[PDB]
Amino acid sequence: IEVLNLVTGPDSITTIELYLNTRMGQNDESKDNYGYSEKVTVANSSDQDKPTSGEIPTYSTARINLPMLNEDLTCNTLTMWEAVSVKTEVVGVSSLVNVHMATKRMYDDKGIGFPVEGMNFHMFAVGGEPLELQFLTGNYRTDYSANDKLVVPPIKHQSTQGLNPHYKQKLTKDGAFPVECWCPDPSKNENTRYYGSYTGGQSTPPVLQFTNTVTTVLLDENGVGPLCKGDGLYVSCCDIVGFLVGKDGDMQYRGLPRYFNILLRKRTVRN
Amino acid sequence: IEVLNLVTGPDSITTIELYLNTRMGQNDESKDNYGYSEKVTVANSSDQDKPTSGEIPTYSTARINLPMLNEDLTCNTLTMWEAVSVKTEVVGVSSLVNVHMATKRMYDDKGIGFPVEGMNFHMFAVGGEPLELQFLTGNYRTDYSANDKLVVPPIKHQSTQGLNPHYKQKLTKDGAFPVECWCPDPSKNENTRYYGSYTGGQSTPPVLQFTNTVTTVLLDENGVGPLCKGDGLYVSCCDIVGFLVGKDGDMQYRGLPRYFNILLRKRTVRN
Amino acid sequence: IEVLNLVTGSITTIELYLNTRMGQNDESKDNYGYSEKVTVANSSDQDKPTSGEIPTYSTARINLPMLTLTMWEAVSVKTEVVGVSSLVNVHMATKRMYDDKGIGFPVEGMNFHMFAVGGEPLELQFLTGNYRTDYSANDKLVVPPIKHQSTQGLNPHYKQKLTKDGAFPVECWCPDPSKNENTRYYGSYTGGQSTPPVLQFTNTVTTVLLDENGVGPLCKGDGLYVSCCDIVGFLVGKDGDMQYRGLPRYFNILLRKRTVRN
Amino acid sequence: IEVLNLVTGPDSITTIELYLNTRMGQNDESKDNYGYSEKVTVANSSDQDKPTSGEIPTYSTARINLPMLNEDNTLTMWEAVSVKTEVVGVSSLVNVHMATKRMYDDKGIGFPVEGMNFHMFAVGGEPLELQFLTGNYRTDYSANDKLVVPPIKHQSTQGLNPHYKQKLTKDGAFPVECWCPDPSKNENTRYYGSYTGGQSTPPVLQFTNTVTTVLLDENGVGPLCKGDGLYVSCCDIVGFLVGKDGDMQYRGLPRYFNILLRKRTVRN
Amino acid sequence: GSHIEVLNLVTGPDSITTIELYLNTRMGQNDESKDNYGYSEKVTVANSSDQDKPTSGEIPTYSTARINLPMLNEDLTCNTLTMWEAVSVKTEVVGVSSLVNVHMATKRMYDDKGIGFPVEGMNFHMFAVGGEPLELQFLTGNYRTDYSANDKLVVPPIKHQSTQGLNPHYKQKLTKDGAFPVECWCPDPSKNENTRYYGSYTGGQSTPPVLQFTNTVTTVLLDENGVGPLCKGDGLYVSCCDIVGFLVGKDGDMQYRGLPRYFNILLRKRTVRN
Ligand SMILES: CC(=O)N[C@H]1[C@H](O[C@@H]2[C@H](O[C@]3(C(=O)O)C[C@H](O)[C@@H](NC(C)=O)[C@H]([C@H](O)[C@H](O)CO)O3)[C@@H](O)[C@H](O[C@H]3[C@H](O)[C@@H](O)[C@H](O)O[C@@H]3CO)O[C@@H]2CO)O[C@H](CO)[C@H](O)[C@@H]1O[C@@H]1O[C@H](CO)[C@H](O)[C@H](O)[C@H]1O
Ligand SMILES: CC(=O)N[C@H]1[C@H](O[C@@H]2[C@H](O[C@]3(C(=O)O)C[C@H](O)[C@@H](NC(C)=O)[C@H]([C@H](O)[C@H](O)CO)O3)[C@@H](O)[C@H](O[C@H]3[C@H](O)[C@@H](O)[C@H](O)O[C@@H]3CO)O[C@@H]2CO)O[C@H](CO)[C@H](O)[C@@H]1O[C@@H]1O[C@H](CO)[C@H](O)[C@H](O)[C@H]1O
Ligand SMILES: CC(=O)N[C@H]1[C@H](O[C@@H]2[C@H](O[C@]3(C(=O)O)C[C@H](O)[C@@H](NC(C)=O)[C@H]([C@H](O)[C@H](O)CO)O3)[C@@H](O)[C@H](O)O[C@@H]2CO)O[C@H](CO)[C@H](O)[C@@H]1O
Ligand SMILES: CC(=O)N[C@H]1[C@H](O[C@@H]2[C@H](O[C@]3(C(=O)O)C[C@H](O)[C@@H](NC(C)=O)[C@H]([C@H](O)[C@H](O)CO)O3)[C@@H](O)[C@H](O)O[C@@H]2CO)O[C@H](CO)[C@H](O)[C@@H]1O
Ligand SMILES: CC(=O)N[C@H]1[C@H]([C@H](O)[C@H](O)CO)O[C@@](O)(C(=O)O)C[C@@H]1O
Repeated sequence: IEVLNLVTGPDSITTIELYLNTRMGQNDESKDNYGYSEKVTVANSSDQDKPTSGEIPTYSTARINLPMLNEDLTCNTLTMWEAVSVKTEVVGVSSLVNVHMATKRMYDDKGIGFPVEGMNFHMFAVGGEPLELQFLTGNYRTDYSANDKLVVPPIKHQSTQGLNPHYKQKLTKDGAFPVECWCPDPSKNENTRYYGSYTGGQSTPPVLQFTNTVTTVLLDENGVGPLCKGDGLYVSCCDIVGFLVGKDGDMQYRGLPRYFNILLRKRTVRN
Repeated sequence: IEVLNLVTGPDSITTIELYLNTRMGQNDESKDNYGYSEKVTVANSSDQDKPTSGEIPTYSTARINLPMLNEDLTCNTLTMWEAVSVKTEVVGVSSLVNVHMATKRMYDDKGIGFPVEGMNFHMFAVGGEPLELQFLTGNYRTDYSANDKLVVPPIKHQSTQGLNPHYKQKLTKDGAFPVECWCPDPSKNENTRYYGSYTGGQSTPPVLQFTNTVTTVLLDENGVGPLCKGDGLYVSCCDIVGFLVGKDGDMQYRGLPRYFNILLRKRTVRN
Repeated sequence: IEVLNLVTGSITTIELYLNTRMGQNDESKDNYGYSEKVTVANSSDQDKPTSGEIPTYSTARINLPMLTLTMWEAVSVKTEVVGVSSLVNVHMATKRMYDDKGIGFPVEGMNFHMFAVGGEPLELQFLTGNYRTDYSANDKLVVPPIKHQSTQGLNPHYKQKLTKDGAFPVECWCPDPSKNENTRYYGSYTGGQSTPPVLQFTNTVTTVLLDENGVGPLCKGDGLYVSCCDIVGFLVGKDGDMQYRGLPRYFNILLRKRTVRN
Repeated sequence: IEVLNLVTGPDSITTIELYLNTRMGQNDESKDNYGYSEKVTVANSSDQDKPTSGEIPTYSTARINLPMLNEDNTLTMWEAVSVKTEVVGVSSLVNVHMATKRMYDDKGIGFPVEGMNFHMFAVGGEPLELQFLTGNYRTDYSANDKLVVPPIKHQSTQGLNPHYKQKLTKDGAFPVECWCPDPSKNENTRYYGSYTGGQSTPPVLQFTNTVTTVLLDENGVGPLCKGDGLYVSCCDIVGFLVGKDGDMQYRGLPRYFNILLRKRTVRN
Repeated sequence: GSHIEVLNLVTGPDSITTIELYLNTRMGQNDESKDNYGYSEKVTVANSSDQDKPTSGEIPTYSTARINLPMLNEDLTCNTLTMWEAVSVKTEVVGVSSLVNVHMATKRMYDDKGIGFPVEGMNFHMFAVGGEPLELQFLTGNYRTDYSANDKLVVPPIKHQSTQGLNPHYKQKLTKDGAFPVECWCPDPSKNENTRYYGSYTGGQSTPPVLQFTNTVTTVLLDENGVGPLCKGDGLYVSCCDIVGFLVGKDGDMQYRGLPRYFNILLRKRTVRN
C-alpha cells in the first residue's frame, strides 16, 4: 500500500471499544469453570501426547466492522481507516486476591489456599487484517484430535520443532488456534502491531498491572499505523495469569479478559 | 461537560490532603487485629465456598467535600474543581521491619519470625465521581452471606468468571466492596484515573517504596483532569502488603494506609 | 518561609557518614553493626523485644556556617552505602549449604534502605504491626507512652520528630507524609525470608533535592538534618540464631545561599 | 576503511530478511528432538569431562550475499543501519502436557521448559571475532569432530588468554560454552547478549514487531559489509526440558532478523 | 567532625589517545598455570567467630593495574603542564557464555539424572577508572577474621570491634593486584575525587546470575563540571572484581568463579596550572 496524506475535517477520527473474554479451554460462559482450562494432563511419552479436549489455551480474536468509507473505486486514491493508538488493559486483576477457594493450601492445612500462580503469558495485537501465524511446537507429534475444533496443520513433521516456513496460518477464528503451536509470523505482519511476554516456571508469582492512563502508539517508524482492509479492524490476545491448584494437586490454566480502546483516523492511499 | 478556560489568580487553586486506613477485614480501630483480616479459611469445594465474616479485603474510599463554587446554578457558565495532580504514598512501610511478632519461625524455631510476606496488591484512584466497577470473580459460586454488610450482586452466574457487562457497580461505600470480585470498569471511568498492581505467589518478598518527591499528573491527553461533579472529590485505594503467618500456620492479610495530597484548580465549563 | 532570590558569587558542601544502628550500636563492643539475636514472641500480648534486637534510625544534625535573611538551601546530595563488598563473605561461623560441605550462608533476607535530608528534624508517624509491643527492655528507645489498637493503622495523634540517633525503632516509626515539607526522603523495602540482597554503590550519582518549585530544604537555625537506615539482611548463625546486619551510609550535600523574607 | 559520504538518491537502501534455526545439538530438521540438545550428561571428574555428541549448544550464523556494488578511487559498501530482531515461537513454551516430570506428586502440571536462558545476537560486515574462555580447560570435545575448538589445552583458558581466538565462520559448530565475542576486536560488528542462570529459573521472554535496534556507532557509522557480505549470528537458549526420570535437554528457539542497509562511499 | 587547577583542553593532532586492556580475575587461585585458575580454592567455614581463619586461596581479591601513558612534560618547571584526562570507558565482562555449561563434575539435579548445577549464587561486579590508586576503606563482617594463612594479602596489622562499622583510621590504597580482599576493603567514599567507581552485589545462596555483554555501551567518566579523572604522573589506574557465582562440586564443596573484564578508555590532553 502506497500511503498518502491524512484526511482532515469532520468525522475523520473514530474510536472502537471492545473486550475479549479469555479462551483457556472451558470457553462456554454458561458452564462451570468458565475462564479456566480443563484439568491439565501429562503425556506418558512424546509419541502419545494427546491433550484432552479443553485443556489447551487458544488465542482470543475479533474482527470489528468500522464505519463505512463510501467512495468511488475508480479514482487514483482511496481512503482507509488507520489505527493510531490503543489503550488496552487486563480486566479483573483484583480477582487474583483470593486465597479461600477450594485449593491446595499452605502450612499443614492451616494456611492460605494457594493463589492462582505460575506461568504468565500476555500478548495483544491490533492490525488491519488477520494476525499472520507461524507454526512452531515443542513436540512435533502432539495429537490434537481430541478436539477437532482446534485449527492445526493436517500433517506433522520433525522440522516443526524449529521454524519451517511451509507451516503458516492466519488467526481467523476465536478460541481455536492453540498458543502452544502458533506464534506471530515475524516475516509477515507488516500491517499489524503485536506485543507479547512470557514468564515461565512452576509456581512463579504473577506480576500484573492495570491502569486507564497508558496509550500505546501503533504508528510505525514512518508514522503509519495499521491500515484496515475492507474496513475491518482485527484485535487478538491471550492473557494467562497462572494455574489454579486444586486440593489434590490437579491444575488448570486461568485467564483474564482484555479491554481495548482504539483510536483510528482516515488515511488517503494510492489506488 | 464542555470544558472552557481556566480561572486564574488568587483563590483559583486548592489542595486536599487525606489518608485512608486499610480495610482488610478487621476494620474497627478499637479492636485487636485492626489493619489485618480475620484468619483465612479454605473452601471444602467450589459449591461450598463461603468466606467467614472479616476474612476478605475491601476497597477503601472517601468522598471529600470541596469549597462550593456556584451560588447560582442558572448562570450561562459554571465553575468546577479540576484535579491536576496527586502525591500519594503508602504509609508505615517500615512497620514490616519486624521479625519478633508471634509468628512461625525459620530454622527449627531458632531463627527469625516470618515477616509479613506474600501477595501484594496496590491500587489507587482519583476521580470527580465514584469509581465505576466491573464484577469478575475466580469462583461464580462464592457465597458472601456470612457478612451482609458487603456489597455484591444479588444473583450469581457462570459467566461472571469472565467479563459480563450486566454485572457492574459504583464504589460508594468504604470497607464494603470486596477486592476479589470487583475491579475498575475500563469501559467507563472517563472522569477517574486509576493505577494498580498485583504481585502474587505464596511467600513472595514484598517490594515497596516510599518517598515524598513523586507527583502523578492526573491530566488526560487533552490536558483535562477529573472534574469534580457536585464539588465532590473521590479517592479510592487498596494496599495489601502480604500475610502474617501465625505460629500454627494460620494466616491473615495485612494492609497499610495510603496518604494523598491532591492539587485542584478552577475550570470554567459551559452550562 | 517566603523564598526570594539566590545569592550569587555562596555555595558550600557538607560531607559525613552515619554508622548503622541495628541494635548493638557501641563501636567498641562485639557484634557492632548487627542486632542482638532475634527472639520471637510467644503471643502478641507477650511481645517484648530483647534489648538491642531492633534496628533504629541513624540521624545527625550538622551545624552550618552562621549567616530579609540568608539561609542555607540544600540543592543536591550524593549518597551511597559503604562496605557493600563486606557481604562477599561465606566463611563466617554460620549455617552452611549442602550437608555441611558448601558455603556458609551469606548475609541475606530483608533489605530496608532509606535516607532523608532536610532543614529540620525528620517528622515521624507512629505505625506498628502490633500495638501491644513492649519496648521496656530498653529505656533509651523513644516510643509513645500509651498504647492503642488504632496504632496498627494511621492514628495522627501519634507523631514525633527524629531528634536522637539509635533510639527511634524503624518497626514503629515511619516518615509522616502529611508534614516533611522541608525534608526530602526516599525509601525502599524488600522482604521475605532469605531473599537475595540487591545493592549498588557508585560515586557518580547526584540526587536533586529541589522541589517542584526549584526550592531545596531550607536550614532553619543553620542546622542540616541527615537520617537513614540500611538493613542488608540477616546473618544466620550455626544453630539458626539470626541477627540484622546494617551498613554505613555516606553523604555529600551541596548547599547554596538563599535570601528569604523576614 | 576511510569512510566518506552516504550515497544519495534512488536505490540507495536495501533490506535483508532472514531467520536462523537454533543449534542446541540435535541440529537435523529431519530427526526427532530437533531444536533441543541430546540428553545432558555430567562428568565424573574434571579430567574426565567429555560431553556426548550433540549435548552442546553452538552458535547459529550465516553470511548473506548483498547486491553487488562495484563493477569497477572511491568505492561503495553496504552499511548496516539498524535491525529488527525477535525470538520466534515464544508461545510454544505455554505447554505443560509434554512427557515431563510433574508437579504435586504426579497430579499437577508437567514442568514447562525452564531454567538457564542465554540470548545473544550479532550483526556485522565480517565474521564475529571470538575469544576462547572455558569453565574447564580440560574439556574433551573429541566425541564430535565437527566442533571447532583450539588445537591445544591450557589452564590459562579458564581466564582470558589472547593466544586463543577464532572467527565465527560455521553454523552449528562453535560451542557457546567455550567461545564468546572478543571485545578487543569486533570493530565492524555489533553484538548484544544476556545470561540468566540458576537451576529451574523462570524464563522471561518478550516478542514484538515494533522495536528497532540502531547499529550505528558513536560516529554514526554502521557495520560495513566487506565483499558485499552481511554476517548474522545468534544463540537463544530458553531453558531445559525435564524428562519423566529427570533427564534434561537444552531447548532453543529460532531468531528472525530484518536488517536495513544503505550505500556508503569509502576510499579505494 | 563534619566538613589540580584545571585549565583548557589541548586541541589538534595527537591530543587524544586510547588505552585497551583486560584484567583477569583474582578469585584465589591466581596462577594461570595451575588447575583451578579463575576460581577460588574450596570455601571453608569457621567453627566460631574467634576461629575464623580462611584458608590460603579461598578469598577473592581486587584486580588492578597501573597503565603507563605517553609522557607529556619534558620540563616540569613550566607555568602550566599537560595531563591525560580519562573521558569515557567501554567495559565488558568477558566469557559470559562459559556459564552455559552443565556437564562439569558438579552436584546435579533430579536424583542424579538431571543437569550439573551451573555456576550460580552470589554476584559481585565492580570497576573503577582513575588517575591515581583507588582509595579504600576497611569494613568487615567479622572484626576477628585472621588472614595469617596467606601473608601475601594486604590487611590491617591490628583488629578492633569498630571495623564492623566505618572506622576511618583503617584505610588503604589499591596498589597491588590479587592481594586486597574484597570482603574487607571497599571504596572510600570520602576520597576518590579523581576516580569513578561503579559496583553491584546480588547475594543469596543459589541465585541466578543475571549478566549482560555488549560492545555498544560507553560510560562517561566526566564529572558534573565536565572533568574526567586526571592521570597523575601519567598513570591510569583500572580496577575491578567480577564474581559470577559458585561452582558446586560433587560432594557439595564450593568455589568462587570469576570472569575477566575488558576496558577501552578514551583520554584527552588537559592543561593544568603549575
Ligand atoms: C480420565 C482418566 O481416567 N485418566 C486416567 C488415565 O486414562 C487414560 C486416558 O486418560 C487421559 C487423561 O488422563 O485424561 C487421556 C489424555 O489424553 C492423556 N493425556 C495426554 C497428554 O496424552 C492422559 C495421560 O496419558 C494419562 O493421564 C497419563 O497416565 O490420559 C483415558 O482417556 C483412557 O480411557 C480409555 C478407557 O480406559 C477404555 O476403557 C476405553 O475403551 O478407552 C478409553 C480411551 O483410550 O485410559 C487411559 C489409560 O489407559 O490413565 C492414567 C494412568 O495411565 C490415570 O489412571 C488417569 O486417571 C487420573 O490420573 C490423574 C493423574 O494423571 C489423577 O491421578 C486422577 O485422579 C485420575 O483420575
Ligand atoms: C550411557 C551409559 O550407560 N552411561 C554410563 C557411563 O558410561 C560411560 C559412557 O557414557 C557417558 C554417557 O553417559 O553418555 C559418555 C559421556 O561422554 C560422559 N559425559 C561426560 C560429560 O564426561 C558420561 C558421564 O561420564 C556419565 O554419564 C557419568 O555417570 O558417560 C559410555 O559411553 C561408555 O561406553 C563404553 C562402553 O561401556 C564400552 O563397552 C565400550 O567399549 O566403550 C564405550 C565408549 O567408551 O562407558 C562409560 C563408562 O566407562 O558410565 C557411568 C559411570 O561412570 C554411568 O554408569 C552411566 O550411566 C548413566 O548414569 C547416569 C548418572 O551418572 C544416569 O543414571 C543414566 O541414566 C545412566 O545411563
Ligand atoms: C464454625 C465451625 O464449626 N468451624 C470449624 C469448621 O467447620 C466447617 C465449616 O465451618 C467453616 C468455618 O467457619 O471455619 C465455614 C466456612 O464457610 C468455611 N470457609 C469457606 C471459605 O468456605 C470454613 C473452612 O472450610 C474451614 O475452616 C477450613 O479452612 O469452615 C462449617 O460451616 C461446616 O458445617 O463444618 C465444616 C467442617 O466439616 O471446620 C474446621 C476444620 O476444617 C474447624 O474445625 C472449624 O472450627
Ligand atoms: C587441614 C585440616 O585439618 N582440615 C580438617 C578440619 O580441621 C579444622 C582446621 O582446619 C581448617 C581447614 O584447613 O580446613 C582450618 C581453617 O582455618 C578453617 N576455616 C576457617 C574459615 O576458619 C577450616 C574450617 O573450619 C573447616 O574446614 C570446616 O569447613 O578448618 C584445623 O586447623 C583444626 O586443627 O581442626 C579443625 C577442626 O577439627 O576439620 C574439617 C571438619 O570440620 C575436616 O576434617 C578437615 O579435613
Ligand atoms: C519478642 C519476645 O517477646 N521475646 C522474649 C523471648 C522469646 O519469647 C523467646 O526467646 C523465643 O525466641 O523470651 C525471653 O525470655 C528471652 O529470650 O529473652 C524474653 C523476651 O521478651
